[PDB]
Amino acid sequence: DLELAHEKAGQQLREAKAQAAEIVEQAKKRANQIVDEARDQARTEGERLKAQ
Amino acid sequence: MNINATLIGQSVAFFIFVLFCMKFVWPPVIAALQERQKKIADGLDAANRAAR
Repeated sequence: DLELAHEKAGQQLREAKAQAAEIVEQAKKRANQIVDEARDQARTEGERLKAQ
Repeated sequence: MNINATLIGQSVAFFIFVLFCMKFVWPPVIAALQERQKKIADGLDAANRAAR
């Protein structure tokens, strides 16, 4: 029982640490998207002010 | 019937059987008795550690 408890405990903690890293990578994809959209928005806005 | 004889003989014979039991018989039996209690105590404690 003690060995089985340690195997199940260790295995589920692997899943949790793997899932935690996957959550952070998706946040990095989102973070790159929102600064890319801002950098392209800023490019169109500076074009508007120069034409004005 | 009552005649006083063999009183010292039985008195000495009793001490011989008492000290023999004290040295040889008594200690090994208590050690073996305690080992079962210790093994069961470790087993019940280990089952609690597994849940904890």
